[PDB]
Amino acid sequence: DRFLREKQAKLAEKIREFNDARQRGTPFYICRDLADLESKSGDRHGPHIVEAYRAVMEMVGEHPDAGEAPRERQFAKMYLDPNTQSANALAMRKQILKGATTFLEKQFWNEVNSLIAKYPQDANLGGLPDVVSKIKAYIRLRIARKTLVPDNVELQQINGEYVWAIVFYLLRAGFVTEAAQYVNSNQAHFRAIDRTFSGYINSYASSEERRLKRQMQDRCMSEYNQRIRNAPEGSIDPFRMACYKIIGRCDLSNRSLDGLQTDVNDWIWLQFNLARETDRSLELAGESYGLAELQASIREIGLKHFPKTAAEDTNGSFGMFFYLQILAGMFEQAIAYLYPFSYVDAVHFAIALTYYGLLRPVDAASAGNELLSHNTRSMPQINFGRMLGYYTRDFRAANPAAAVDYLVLICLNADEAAGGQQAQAALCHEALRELVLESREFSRLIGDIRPDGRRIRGVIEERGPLIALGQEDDFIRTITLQAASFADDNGRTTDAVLLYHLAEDYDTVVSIVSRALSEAISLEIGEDPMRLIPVKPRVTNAEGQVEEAAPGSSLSLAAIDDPVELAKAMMGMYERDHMFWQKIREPNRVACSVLLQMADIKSLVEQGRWAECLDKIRALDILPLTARGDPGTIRSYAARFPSLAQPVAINVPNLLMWTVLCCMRQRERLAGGQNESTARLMMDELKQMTVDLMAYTSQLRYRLPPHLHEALARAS
Repeated sequence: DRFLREKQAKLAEKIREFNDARQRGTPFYICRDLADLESKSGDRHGPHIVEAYRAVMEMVGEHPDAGEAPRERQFAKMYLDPNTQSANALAMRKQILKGATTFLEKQFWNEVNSLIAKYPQDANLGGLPDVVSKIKAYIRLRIARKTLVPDNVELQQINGEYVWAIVFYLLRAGFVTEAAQYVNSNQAHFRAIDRTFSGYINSYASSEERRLKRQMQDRCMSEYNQRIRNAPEGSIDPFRMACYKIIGRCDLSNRSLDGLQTDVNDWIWLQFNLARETDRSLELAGESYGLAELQASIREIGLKHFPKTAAEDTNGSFGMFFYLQILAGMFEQAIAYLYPFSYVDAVHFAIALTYYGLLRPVDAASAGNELLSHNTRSMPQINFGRMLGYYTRDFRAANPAAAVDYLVLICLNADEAAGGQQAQAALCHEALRELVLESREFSRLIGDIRPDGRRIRGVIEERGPLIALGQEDDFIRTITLQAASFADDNGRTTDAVLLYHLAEDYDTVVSIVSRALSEAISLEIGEDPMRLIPVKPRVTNAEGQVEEAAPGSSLSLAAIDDPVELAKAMMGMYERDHMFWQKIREPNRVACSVLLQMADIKSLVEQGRWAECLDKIRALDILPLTARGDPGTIRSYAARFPSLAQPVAINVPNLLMWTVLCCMRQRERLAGGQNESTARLMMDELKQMTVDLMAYTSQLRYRLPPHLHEALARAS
């Protein structure tokens, strides 16, 4: 019972191809493929679901052999008009009955050819593929097997053939015209036993409503009530008593095939074949049986022969009642009935219906309601988007790439008939908005950066066509920015950097990499190094598998966890590419490059190399090292302190202190290992520097810490 994981993947990868097909515009048949998946799953309750798919296939016009499948949501306007006496409310109910009976007729017709192909020697068939040939043969087998009728009752024969069954089983198999043409081609015979009959069925097959004239219908009701309905038992051909109830819709209250060897699938075919949709603008004298009168019936079958919960049903026969409710168009109550028993299929079934516009979504405002919820007009609704939400929380961590595919399907109700074109699309966009904030998986979701780095397109913008204009850039940046605003304010610089770069605000990225670098150098010597929480990688396999990359293919695989290495990389790309370089403003780009040496300096002192470090500081040109001790040039160097950037200026106190330590240690190191006259002038110059910087910090009494000077002298 752990194929649920196995199955969700099979179903998931199909959503990937499903969504891919809507995107470009390639043809694709969702119910066809979902049914195939469910049939090759081995589910105990499988068949009933495979069948219900085939019903809505016929019900809608999803025919793969014809290549004709409806455009997205072809039925939305037609279904979701609340006015219950409208041209669209009626036109729906009618095609619900047409395609529902069409399948029940096809279902039997498939049961027939199968039975025939079982006895090629006992079902005598000519080379002719006549529809009446196969029914005749089917009727022959049904007697050879002794399953046509209980033996005792009397039938009516012509040429030995039982004519009434040849008509009945023609009506059952969806052939109405061919039954009438059989009555006409044999009018000589039919006139003998029932002359009135040929007039009715000819009126039947001629009307597209499969309904009779008023003289016919009243003449048929009478013919049926008088000498059949209350006549001697067993004397009337049960196929004629049946052919009458079909043709005339007689005894519309008692809809049972009493005389025949019939199964539930026949019982079903009748309850659908007898129903016709009247115009709401009339009083149905006789109480013409319609889709609602049928829907009410099925709703009573469940409370009688079926249970409510997953504990009450242990036989596993919930499949039938779901299939029953699908035929009746009660999609809103069926999917809710099924969700406990197979919460997997209840979704994927709810997916395929919404692609066509049959599932009534809950209006966006009240997303909080439970699964099943009723409208302000007592019309059922399902919380389609939220249903996916809960279903998402089983695989959203290991594979958000799949979760996004499922989550865009909130967009299906972006059609205007749902009442929200922007309103439902907003809840989808809102749903993705809080998905990205939940996970740090910014490398797959929103995108990644090359070494150039042109954006490696992220999934949410690969699936941008579904959400937005098709250019799909207005919403993409909007979620990228706000996500960054919550990474920089949570100090997740590695994230905030990645995001702010994608939104093409490269200057802000520089402000962060520098800030993290200013704090990296501002540390004391030998202290625990600064280390930052790296980014969520893109592709992940620890052992034995390398995918589309090696470490360093992109930053997502770089393992950057040190602000020195981060600032080095960004500035690497930014500097050697002139298109990025020119978008980063002067103070921030230089201020960064300063700290890039400063850290290189702090690492020279951590090492303890004095002469090299002092050349770095000399090249920075921040301090008056080359002053040679004339207060003139030193006063000029101190005047240029304001122009320094914040992330540098704060680390000057450390810089000044480091600079002396190199002048003092190389002065002491000169005393021993080193001619001597030139070593004395250096020794004096190095002592002049420590006295020059002494004055530098002194002029800036206001802009530098109070105790820098006194601690400066102590060590000079």
